[PDB]
Amino acid sequence: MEQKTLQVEGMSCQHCVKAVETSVGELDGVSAVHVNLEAGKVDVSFDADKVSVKDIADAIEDQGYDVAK
Amino acid sequence: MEQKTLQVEGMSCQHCVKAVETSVGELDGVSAVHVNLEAGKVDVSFDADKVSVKDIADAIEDQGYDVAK
Amino acid sequence: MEQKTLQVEGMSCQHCVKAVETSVGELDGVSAVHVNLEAGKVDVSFDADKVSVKDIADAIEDQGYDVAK
Ligand SMILES: [Cu+]
Ligand SMILES: [Cu+]
Ligand SMILES: [Cu+]
Repeated sequence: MEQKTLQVEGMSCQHCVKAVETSVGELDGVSAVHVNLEAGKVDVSFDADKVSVKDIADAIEDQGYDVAK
Repeated sequence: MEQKTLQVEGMSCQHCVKAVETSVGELDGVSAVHVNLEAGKVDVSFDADKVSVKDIADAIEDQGYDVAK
Repeated sequence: MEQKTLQVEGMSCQHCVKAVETSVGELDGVSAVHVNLEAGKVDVSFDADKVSVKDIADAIEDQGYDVAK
């Protein structure tokens, strides 16, 4: 169970950020996630054996935002 | 039939504000509502016998914004 | 096949702009469109015989943004 601060560009709407939190949440592995709209940050916590950042990032880019690598 | 200027924080998108206007609109009581994205204001008008601010606020917070009390 | 820079006000969310690109895209005539969120611009390219700016604008205003005439 790790905790990471993904750097995210492009998030600007409090309503739409709700969907970020929701899709990264529906990922097995994901024990929690909280989107910090103003820091462009998606601090996440999870089971590193059950999901990867790659998916998580992938689930973040499918909303259309940019995950810094 | 009253007219109130709800103070709202978090609204930033012209497209998403459309949904605010729409859900507070579908509330029985609600004779009209207009969202002022730049003043963070949801001036509403309604039948005070047929719906409360509480719901209205509630319908605004379900979009994810913050109704000042 | 023309290429136009529609001036657009109101676009602010990278996620929601995705829907702009998508609906103007589903228009017969439309060979491409790219939304420039920061310039408030919707540079489009199309077959002038198969769709008009009017629709395109119309498809942009249905998202709730303002097409400068
Ligand atoms: Cu939004
Ligand atoms: Cu939006
Ligand atoms: Cu959005």
